[PDB]
Amino acid sequence: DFEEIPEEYL
Amino acid sequence: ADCGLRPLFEKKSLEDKTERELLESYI
Amino acid sequence: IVEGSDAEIGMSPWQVMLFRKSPQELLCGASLISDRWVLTAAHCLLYPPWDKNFTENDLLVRIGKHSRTRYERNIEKISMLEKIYIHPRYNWRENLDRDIALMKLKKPVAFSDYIHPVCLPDRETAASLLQAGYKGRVTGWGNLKETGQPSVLQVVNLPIVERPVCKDSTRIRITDNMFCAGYKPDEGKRGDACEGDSGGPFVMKSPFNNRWYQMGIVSWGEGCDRDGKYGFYTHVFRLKKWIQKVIDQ
Ligand SMILES: N=C(N)c1ccc(CNC(=O)[C@@H]2CCN2C(=O)[C@H](NCC(N)=O)C2CCCCC2)cc1
Ligand SMILES: *[C@@H]1O[C@H](CO)[C@@H](O[C@@H]2O[C@H](CO)[C@@H](O)[C@H](O)[C@H]2NC(C)=O)[C@H](O)[C@H]1NC(C)=O
Ligand code: NA
Ligand code: NA
Repeated sequence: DFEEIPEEYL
Repeated sequence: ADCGLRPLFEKKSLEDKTERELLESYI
Repeated sequence: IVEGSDAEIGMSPWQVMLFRKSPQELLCGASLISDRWVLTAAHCLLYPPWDKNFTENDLLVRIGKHSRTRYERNIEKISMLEKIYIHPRYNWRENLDRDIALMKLKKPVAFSDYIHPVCLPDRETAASLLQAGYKGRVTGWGNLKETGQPSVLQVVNLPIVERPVCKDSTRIRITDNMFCAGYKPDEGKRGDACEGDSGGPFVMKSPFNNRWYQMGIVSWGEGCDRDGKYGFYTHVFRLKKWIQKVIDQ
């Protein structure tokens, strides 16, 4: 249920 | 340093809704 | 947090979320102590009874958050860990004695309206504030109940409880490196930290200089918000010499 985080943070 | 002083509260002289409860407990 | 309230925006700018990369989930709370150092509970990173043994590369620190689940674009800052430091005498076998850990950030975090470090107490701030009846504040994205999850950061104010009362509430041996907080059944008011709140800060606002100090770290309890039971916290000032040593490097 956690929104995806920008790819830049691995 | 500027530790423990909140930009949206102490830095603006604004109080949050319950901090007075903490102060009132420091008898 | 059980029996708390939604935090106000920027109310706890030192609040840190410890986030597991895979699967994407809340690991623990934590706190920002400088632009490069994050403070948490050792059991958030190392807990052999539950096969917990996280390394630097397994997690991320999310700073400046309010919403538990959403990616707070232009508000939160996500950082990677350079190094984890667990207290060398952390007692995970028995009672979580010295439940404390430091995490060095790869890059310094930039301060903002939502991101700001909390103070660490000196001997006098500790002596003057750590008194039975004096209230502190606990924050976190943990369970709303013992047996669901909040949408936003939760807050609860809780009084420090007398050492004999803490000791008499449990079968677990209590040390000088811990203190307990919470209301008695007679007091009326309720509240407690719970699973997912671990590692988070127990803070107090100094009436002398109006700055917030981190006096405790959410450590353990037996259930959440049970009558006659109290939440236990790592006593930060008692372990400050270890903190200073690791930061001084
Ligand atoms: N009510 C609180 N204030 C509270 C309760 C739990 C937590 C989360 N912390 C943990 O789960 C850590 C790792 C082991 N542990 C526990 O709390 C154990 N209880 C586990 C439990 N579910 O009660 C606790 C049992 C007594 C001996 C020490 C360990 C944080 C705050
Ligand atoms: C937790 O995990 C670490 C690995 O991240 C274990 O550390 C290893 O320990 C052995 C001996 O016990 C050393 O020879 C290795 O070089 C270690 N590796 C690192 C990266 O430190 C550790 O033993 C695990 N369990 C506990 C209970 O701490
Ligand atoms: Na006892
Ligand atoms: Na209780």
